[PDB]
Amino acid sequence: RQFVNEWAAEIPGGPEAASAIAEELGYDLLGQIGSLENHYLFKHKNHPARSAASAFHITKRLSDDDRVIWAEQQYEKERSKR
Amino acid sequence: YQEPTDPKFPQQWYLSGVTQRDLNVKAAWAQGYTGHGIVVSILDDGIEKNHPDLAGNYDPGASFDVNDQDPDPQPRYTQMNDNRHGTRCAGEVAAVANNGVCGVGVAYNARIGGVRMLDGEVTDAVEARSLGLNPNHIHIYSASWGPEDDGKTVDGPARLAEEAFFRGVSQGRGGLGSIFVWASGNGGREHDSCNCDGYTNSIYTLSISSATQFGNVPWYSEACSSTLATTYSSGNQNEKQIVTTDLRQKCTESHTGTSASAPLAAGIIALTLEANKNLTWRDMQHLVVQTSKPAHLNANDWATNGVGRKVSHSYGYGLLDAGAMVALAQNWTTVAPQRKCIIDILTEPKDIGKRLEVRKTVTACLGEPNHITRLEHAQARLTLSYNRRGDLAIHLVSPMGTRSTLLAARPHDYSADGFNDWAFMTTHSWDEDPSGEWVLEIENTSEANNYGTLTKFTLVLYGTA
Ligand SMILES: [Ca+2]
Ligand SMILES: [Ca+2]
Ligand SMILES: [Ca+2]
Ligand code: NA
Ligand code: NA
Repeated sequence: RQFVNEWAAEIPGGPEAASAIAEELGYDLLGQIGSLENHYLFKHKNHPARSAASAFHITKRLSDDDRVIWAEQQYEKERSKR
Repeated sequence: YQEPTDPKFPQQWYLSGVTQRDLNVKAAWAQGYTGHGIVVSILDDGIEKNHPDLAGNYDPGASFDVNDQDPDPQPRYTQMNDNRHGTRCAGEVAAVANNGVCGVGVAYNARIGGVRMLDGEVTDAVEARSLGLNPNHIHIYSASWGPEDDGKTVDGPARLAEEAFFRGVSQGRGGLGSIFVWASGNGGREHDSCNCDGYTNSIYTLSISSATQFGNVPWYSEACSSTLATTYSSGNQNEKQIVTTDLRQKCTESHTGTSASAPLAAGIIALTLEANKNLTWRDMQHLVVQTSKPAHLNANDWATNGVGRKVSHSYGYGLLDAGAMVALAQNWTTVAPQRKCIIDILTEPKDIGKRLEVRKTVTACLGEPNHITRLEHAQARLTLSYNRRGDLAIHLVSPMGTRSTLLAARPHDYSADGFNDWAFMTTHSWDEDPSGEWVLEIENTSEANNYGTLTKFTLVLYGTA
């Protein structure tokens, strides 16, 4: 399993909060995730793009933030055509 | 009205046949429904938008490239034509009619788009962005893909995808709900069970299985209780296959698998939406249940449920019937708002051993706002430990006696991970009365000495009052 340096998070404060979170925690804000309002995708500025290891302490900092309902590190899923 | 003149239309046996072994689509066209005003999008490896049989119906408002982050879902051309799949699916839905090219789509006057999202790294975010694209413009999303069909895998939508599904059905289409059409899987050779696939197993997706031309269960077919209905696809080498648009502006007569069945269903559903544009996402599933035809499908497990409908784990409620779908839709009364009754069955963990039976009488949330007297979907959310998962078979019996196989033996699944609040879904008790005794059966189908414990059994009932 390959984890990627992308994190998703639900942020009720909206895009201004998402922007603050990105600069304070060391992310580039990529934007809202599709039509899910208050869900945003981030890319960490220093963490490697692909790794077999999860980045547990990065995730904890993001989800522990009082502006974040939840967060998860993205990873590459095995999906097949049928 | 004149039936299509396209050169390969006669070879589309599943659309028009002399022998009554078809999807009764002609009768829908003759009633005047061709998909006009309906927008469908194929979530796959891209769509050849300039294909001669797609260009006239192509809709950039229903398309996007999630893999490369651009608006153009054009497939990536390779020597081996790896990215032909979404173009083949798009043609089944909305290939242009009466233009001298290849054949026709089921909804040949619909607008068709593509989300390029499989030709790259697929993450939870990728899936959610695809499932939630332009949900007030796209009406129907067709997806053939899912977790590996190896017979070992248990996987479903993660949190973002799960949220996109729910926001889709609750807020999409101006509140009537996005219609997600899904293929049930190709793991038949591995004895895979499509209830172990959380995309097909979801209540938010209209899950479609396949039948061969001669009316049999294809080799690649997966059985499970979450499948809703069936459309034709490939089989043995004497049976014909699906005729559609192919990459590099070509025409194929060899599109196969359940990926060919789901787009045909999305087309039929597009015709049905044209017949009644106010149908909700649950309205559409009700229509499929009532109008699907078991008659021409051969199965070893046809069973009559509590409201008198035949249901199979290979076929759901049988073959889609487009003419009956559009006919029933026109004066259909929108169903009551969805209710959800959550019932905790266990007071303590139960040893499984060789066999476990859990019986429980329920009131289906009597005296509460989510009281249900007419069932739609039903789930058994199970949490259990076990040393050898694939040796388990799990059944759920409703008060009216309908036996749903939630999980069949999977000879290749040697996992010791058990199930972690995994929601096994059945459609087989649709419209039944939910109150009374439900029975859960868990058995070790093997002679080997296996062991485990069921720690949690949440019965979740969806429906109306
Ligand atoms: Ca592109
Ligand atoms: Ca054509
Ligand atoms: Ca499967
Ligand atoms: Na927090
Ligand atoms: Na489903």
